Amino acid sequence: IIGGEFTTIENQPWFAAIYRRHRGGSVTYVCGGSLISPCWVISATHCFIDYPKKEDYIVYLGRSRLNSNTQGEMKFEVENLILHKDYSADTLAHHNDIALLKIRSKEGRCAQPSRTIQTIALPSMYNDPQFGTSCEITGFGKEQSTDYLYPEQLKMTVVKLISHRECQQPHYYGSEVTTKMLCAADPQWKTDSCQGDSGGPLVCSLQGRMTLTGIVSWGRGCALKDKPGVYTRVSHFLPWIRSHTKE
Amino acid sequence: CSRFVVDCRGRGGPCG
Ligand SMILES: *Cc1cc(C*)cc(C*)c1
Repeated sequence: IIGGEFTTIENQPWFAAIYRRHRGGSVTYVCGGSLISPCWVISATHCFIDYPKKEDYIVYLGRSRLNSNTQGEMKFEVENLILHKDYSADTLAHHNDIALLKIRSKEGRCAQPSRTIQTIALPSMYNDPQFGTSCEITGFGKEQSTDYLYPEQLKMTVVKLISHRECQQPHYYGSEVTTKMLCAADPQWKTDSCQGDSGGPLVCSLQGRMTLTGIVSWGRGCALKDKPGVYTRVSHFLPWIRSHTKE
Repeated sequence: CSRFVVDCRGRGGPCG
């Protein structure tokens, strides 16, 4: 996250920190995700496409730091890794950039709500906030696009939803963005998501409910003028989410 | 680059 503020997991308790085990036993951060039910985390396929094996991955909930344990965290294995079979990218755009991870602790349990862990509501079919709405993003992504290290404490910021018309202006992204995506950014272009924030939530009030409106997906650079974040538009993926999370 | 890279296909990343 460029700009914004250091926060703690209590303030974004649906946030999932996803890591990969390496040959050697070294563990590195992959991407963010969001807890949408006790057993289910949603993320972005591009995060996993290179190494699509569920056994590689660890999911933490209730965790506020990147490479240190925090009180209230819980650790999970990935029981099912579901990538979108129509995932595709051009030079910049990612289509169907959506993944599901079924989580299970070694003791065979799903998540339990606590002061540090809560699910986030999915929107109803095609139900999105009006453009101009202020939403939140969060993650362990770069604080500056030129940095080589990642912040060790979770960050969040506020960005505003941009109309399709405006985002489909040529000096924005043109026809790179579809009805299956949402653009969001800072009016003054000083705060944004960045590398490392992929798969994490775009969270908006809607129905007076904190709602997973988007998943961090793509953009050109980070915090560049007329170059918003592009998010997978959750309200348009309910059937995919339904046909892949049946109990 | 390496297999230890964070979010290699993310925005601003090598393959974003
Ligand atoms: C160096 C690198 C790393 C990944 C994960 C992907 C690409 C295309 C290049």
